[PDB]
Amino acid sequence: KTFTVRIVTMDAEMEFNCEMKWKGKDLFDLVCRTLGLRETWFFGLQYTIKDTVAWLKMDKKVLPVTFHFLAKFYPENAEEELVQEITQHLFFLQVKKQILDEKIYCPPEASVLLASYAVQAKYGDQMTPEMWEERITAWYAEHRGRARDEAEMEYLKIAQDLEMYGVNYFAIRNKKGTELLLGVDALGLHIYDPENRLTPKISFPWNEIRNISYSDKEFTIKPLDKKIDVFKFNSSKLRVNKLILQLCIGNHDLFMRRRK
Amino acid sequence: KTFTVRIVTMDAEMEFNCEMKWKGKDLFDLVCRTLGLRETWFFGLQYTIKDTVAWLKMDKKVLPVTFHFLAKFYPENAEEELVQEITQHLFFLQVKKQILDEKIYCPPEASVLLASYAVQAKYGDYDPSVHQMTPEMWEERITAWYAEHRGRARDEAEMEYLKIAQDLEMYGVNYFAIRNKKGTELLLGVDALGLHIYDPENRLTPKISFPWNEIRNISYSDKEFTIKPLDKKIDVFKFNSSKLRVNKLILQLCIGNHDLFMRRRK
Repeated sequence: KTFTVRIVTMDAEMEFNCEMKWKGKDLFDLVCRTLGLRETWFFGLQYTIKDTVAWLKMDKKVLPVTFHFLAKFYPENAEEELVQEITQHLFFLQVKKQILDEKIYCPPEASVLLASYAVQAKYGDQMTPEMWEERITAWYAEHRGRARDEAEMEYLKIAQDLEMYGVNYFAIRNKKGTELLLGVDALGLHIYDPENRLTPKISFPWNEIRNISYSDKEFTIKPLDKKIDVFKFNSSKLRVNKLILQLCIGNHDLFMRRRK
Repeated sequence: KTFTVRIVTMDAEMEFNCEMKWKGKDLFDLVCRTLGLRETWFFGLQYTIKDTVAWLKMDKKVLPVTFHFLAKFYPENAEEELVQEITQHLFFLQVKKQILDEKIYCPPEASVLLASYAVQAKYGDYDPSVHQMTPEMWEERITAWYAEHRGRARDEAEMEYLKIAQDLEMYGVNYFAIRNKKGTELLLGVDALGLHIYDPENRLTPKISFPWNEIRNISYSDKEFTIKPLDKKIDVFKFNSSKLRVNKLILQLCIGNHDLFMRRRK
């Protein structure tokens, strides 16, 4: 009737009883409901095929099975978009790991400022009738509930202004065979020199892209403006190319919703 | 340092690395932060000594170690008090288990209503039925993504479940076997409203009720409890409980429920 699934969040190693005939969406929505999470479009269940990132399909049946509950997509504006504390918390921990691992470049002042908010996010600080009265008074102060962790939001507001924040990088080659990087993020598609992940050479905002097409390892970005040339590029791995397109669709659509 | 702690919820398991010198409050607040839970006063970390329910102390150091994250206290009004969905969800699962186990008596009509809301709470949330790339393919994959990714709705069916459940006489009552000074075998009910004395052959309607606002004090000394009412016309109620671990639990539930009762009356 059910089988055990290990779900790893940034917080904990969790275990769920997944029904035999359940699809990816049923397992995913169980995890979300467990964490009281409604802002679910950011998240997915990740695993690795060979050495590539893979995200669990929501329409396929799920079949110690292990997935990582992670953000696939990032907000453009953390304060406006992360309304629930759980979403703020999960983003905070994922972004902080990327800061500490130096996956996101961070300048010295931002480093010490982020570190200070992380410190604040880490730390929140017989019976006689007379004993009954003392135990009444003591209980009120001891049981008032957790305050919302505003430091986590202050952290994300600094982090989101970093050039490398929420950018997915992929090694690519243009039609001349020049090695470059592709950045897929909230704002659009970006082409980088391989030795500068901070400042793109070219940017294609999602509103300025007529279409993207993919055939036989070649991507084509068709801009909305006919004065701007089409950008064709190559990526060698097919499993990586499927991931790029997944991130293009999601980020495009979340971009459009943010513009009402 | 650290040691592994298993935290079992109502339908999931989570493992945490608990620091050696950490107190119960450190471990408890880590679990609450993991679930994004701020309405924490309802909850505790439960374990069992011999066959009795025990709750982990927040000032004592924590020392496969397993605790159950459960509600120790119940709201008087679920809709008003369970503002966060997580709190609603955790109460829904705990109360549903008590309904299905028949720990809370439920009449047949309420039971089939509860079962219908449980179906809707299970899937209605995200499923309204309740259980190469060409430029043209790019356009189709854009349009398909919007409908496929809408977010989870607040699981309102759970609140509807709790609103039916909270009107059941046995809901949120902690029962304890007790004897009065004449030696009559009776039950003590500890709940959000006060203390209740039951005939053992009727857990639904109490013989005597002492509302928390109408209790001057409670005292306990060596197996015997004393309820002193506020009104001097009402006699003091003395009763006996045989098990010492059960008596520590009774007093814990008396203090918490008394204090939550008073906060609700501002």
